[PDB]
Amino acid sequence: SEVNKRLRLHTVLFKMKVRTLPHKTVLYKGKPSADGERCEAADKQEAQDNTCLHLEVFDFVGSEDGKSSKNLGAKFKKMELFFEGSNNADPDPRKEQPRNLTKIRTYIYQNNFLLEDKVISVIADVAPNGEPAHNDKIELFYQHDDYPVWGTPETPSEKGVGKYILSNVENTKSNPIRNNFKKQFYFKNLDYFDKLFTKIFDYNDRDSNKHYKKNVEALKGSLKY
Amino acid sequence: VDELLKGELVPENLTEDQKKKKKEIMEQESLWKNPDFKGYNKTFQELHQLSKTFANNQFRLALSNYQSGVNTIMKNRDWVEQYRKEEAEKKRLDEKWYWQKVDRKAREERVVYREKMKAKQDALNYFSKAINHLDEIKNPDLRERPEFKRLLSDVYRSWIMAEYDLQNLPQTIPILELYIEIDDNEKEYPAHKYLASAYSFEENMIKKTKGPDDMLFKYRYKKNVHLLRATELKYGKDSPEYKHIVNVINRDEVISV
Amino acid sequence: VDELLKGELVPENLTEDQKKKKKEIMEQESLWKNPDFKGYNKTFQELHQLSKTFANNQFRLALSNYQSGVNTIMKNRDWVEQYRKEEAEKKRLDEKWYWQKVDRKAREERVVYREKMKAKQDALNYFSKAINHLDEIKNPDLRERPEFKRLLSDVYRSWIMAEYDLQNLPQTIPILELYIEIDDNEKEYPAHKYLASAYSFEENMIKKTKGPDDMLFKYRYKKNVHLLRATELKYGKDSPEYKHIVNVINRDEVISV
Repeated sequence: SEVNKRLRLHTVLFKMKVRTLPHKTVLYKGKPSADGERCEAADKQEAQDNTCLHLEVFDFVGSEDGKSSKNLGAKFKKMELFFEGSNNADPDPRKEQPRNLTKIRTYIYQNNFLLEDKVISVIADVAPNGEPAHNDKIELFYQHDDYPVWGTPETPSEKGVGKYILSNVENTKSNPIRNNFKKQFYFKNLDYFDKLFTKIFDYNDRDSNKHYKKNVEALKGSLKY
Repeated sequence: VDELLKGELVPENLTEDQKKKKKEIMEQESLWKNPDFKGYNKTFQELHQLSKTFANNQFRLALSNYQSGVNTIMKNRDWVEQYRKEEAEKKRLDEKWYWQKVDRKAREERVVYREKMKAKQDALNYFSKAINHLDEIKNPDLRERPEFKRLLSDVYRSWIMAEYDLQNLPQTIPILELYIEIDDNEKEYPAHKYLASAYSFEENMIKKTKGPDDMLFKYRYKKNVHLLRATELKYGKDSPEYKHIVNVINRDEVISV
Repeated sequence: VDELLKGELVPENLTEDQKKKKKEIMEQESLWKNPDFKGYNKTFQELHQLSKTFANNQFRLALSNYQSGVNTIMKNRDWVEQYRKEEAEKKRLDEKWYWQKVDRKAREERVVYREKMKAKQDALNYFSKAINHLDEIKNPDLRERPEFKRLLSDVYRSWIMAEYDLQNLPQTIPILELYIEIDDNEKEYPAHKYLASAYSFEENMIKKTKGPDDMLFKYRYKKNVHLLRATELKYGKDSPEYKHIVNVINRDEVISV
């Protein structure tokens, strides 16, 4: 797919301060927490100590029927990029070289208050770059109504329940779960956050040009007298 | 590679184990040969909807509706071209004032406009019937064949183009979305151009009638998504055209600081 | 220290004994799974409002409105700057008098003031929706978090600045008093500048309509209290500007000798 290679260019966000964010979008940077499960927001967002990106997009249940304000539930889909090694010495974020990805974590949350339905889906790919076919290194974790508890591995009796790897499921013509998973959700999910990451940087990069132009404009006010 | 040149969804007709199975089955039914029999239970007869012959047949019906609906548009262009050709060829012996031309020329346009809009609805019915033939096939094995992918794209392509002229923009949204989920159709800019207009059309309707902001953002978001996506697929990224669209979307959407 | 960095009120995921209690209750609801259940008595279901997930959704609902409402103010300023820029760039090929320029200048100031009052009302609608979402959270523990006090103050500040542009001074007094009681917001001088003006407006209306002097004394006193407080927080005590305000207040108030 070569998509995750293009995600390597998104390391410029570490040394660039984030001011322009789209509606219902949350982004910050920090250091990996214990066990490398998630990211912990650093107190300073410009230091080289940070090695991770956190990006969250949240929505509301009932926005498809105009009842978003009715408080029918909450949902959010967020993805993170894990980087290895320290940042470059210079603090300029314009010139940053592509860097490898430790792992790509996909988090899906969807809770319905009235139906008392809650779906939490976690997808982690510990081998983003290095091998085009790394199915066995893709961890899937499905939780439904707080069952099973976090960290419970898949059992042969309950297939698909709990944390497991992508290679467990079949790719038969009868139930091509794996092939559909790549075509239906995974390919579109990566591209959606790929464009969004570029969307955030270009917006904040543009504001750098304007403030240079704003100073030029106020200086021309002296030419009239 | 031409999928339509095949002329069939799949050519349906080896193993001695299978051949021996065929011989014993045909003789069981030959003893029960009752050509006038009609089963009281439809469940066993419904299994024929999964056969290759059934799918090889519904493909022809949709194709016939598609091919006939093509001729409606094709013949309409020939008529209009011949119509305006004859208007300038016949002598106008009673024409000596300037405003005579303006009214006569304007009369031709209303004649031509009636011809085109009549052709569209005449062609649209063939396209709509073609859709119902494709959606009733229940063989997922034969739904991924190249022939099915080509025709379902061509039927949807002509269906959306014809529906656009009748100002039925909101009805093209479900068909357009199903069109961009087949093969490399998502890489074509025209498919994303209509989505920009269609979602803009729905955006105005909620805006005009003063609906909830929730549906406004949904149509506004999908508008900007396929407006920028169509820009990428025509001029390329980081093009001067692409840069201007971002500024337009910049004021259009909502940002947080 | 960005309180709204994570975009949530309180983070959500320990004791093995507590982990055991959550196990048995979760298994109890497994037997009684009924998505179609609707309680006749809502008292039990209304206790869900105290849950952390309830406050997370309410906070992000109010946060969503704030981003949209603030965008209205920012987009309006962007267009006003753009509109003024375009006006000076277009060529006036039919203007050769000084009074013509003044009338043309008065046209733009009418258009700009027309758009601002339209923009403020659109923004004020969004900020009102954000306020209501914050007021339907009934957990005092979650009402003291840094995330909560950040958004409640930011919403009020953007709400009052939008309200004052629409000449609705008397509505700002109840909101201003609630703003100066959150964290160290009482230390800000701008929050006391609007209080000085709002109580001055009520001072005039009571005097103009020949109302009771009791409401006049109360509103006059509140004006002097916050007028002096605003100068103290900006120009500092025992400063020449502070000395000037003491002269006005002593002149304006009643002193018994």
